[PDB]
Amino acid sequence: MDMTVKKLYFIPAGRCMLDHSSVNSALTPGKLLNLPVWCYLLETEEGPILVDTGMPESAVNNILPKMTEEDRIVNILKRVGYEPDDLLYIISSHLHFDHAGGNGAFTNTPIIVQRTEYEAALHREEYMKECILPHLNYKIIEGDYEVVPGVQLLYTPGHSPGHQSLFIKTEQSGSVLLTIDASYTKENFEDEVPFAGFDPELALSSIKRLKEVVKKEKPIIFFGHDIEQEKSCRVFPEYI
Ligand SMILES: [Zn+2]
Ligand SMILES: [Zn+2]
Repeated sequence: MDMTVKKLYFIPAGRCMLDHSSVNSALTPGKLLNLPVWCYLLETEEGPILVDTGMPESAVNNILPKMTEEDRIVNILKRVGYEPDDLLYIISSHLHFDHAGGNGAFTNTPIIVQRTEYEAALHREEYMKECILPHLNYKIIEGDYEVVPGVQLLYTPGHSPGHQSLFIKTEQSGSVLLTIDASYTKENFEDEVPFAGFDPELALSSIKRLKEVVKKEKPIIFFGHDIEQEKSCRVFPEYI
């Protein structure tokens, strides 16, 4: 039997303001939403694994990032009690600025990223250099992938060219699906309400596949940028 994740920690990593049409493509532009940015820390038998790394330090006190010094991944690292080199793996759901802005902090740890995301970040205009530094220890994968027992990546392209979501089994909670940006909000997922993405058609098929996973596994699901779900989540220092 595969080991489960001992602890899954949800870690607030600042906020980002967007037009409300980002979460529902049918909404009339001109109203702001202030969305939560997340990273997640997984304590496993082989060691700690970090999913996403927050926003670039250039966003501190500066799409409108709402980021303070506290939200920098290394200050997050300080609060969880780890140095960058303690991490077994970094997992990048994708290389958008609110998910990979802290990547440069990890220069030894393998950073798991989808080939289509990595290759897109080398060429596409929307990618900030902070998110695609050339000499990090990239572990480039393609498609679904087991990172360690209890931690699996589901390839969910659409929102970005190589976006990936997480399927985890934890000791306390059992099966957990972290959609990340494969669905910002519950309704993007359940009701297939269209939202901001590189390839909405592909995003929809990725949602459909996640639905097949949900039918089989009946996991608890946590969405990428959901202000309604946000405050009822147990967050660091609590875990699930
Ligand atoms: Zn994104
Ligand atoms: Zn995002």
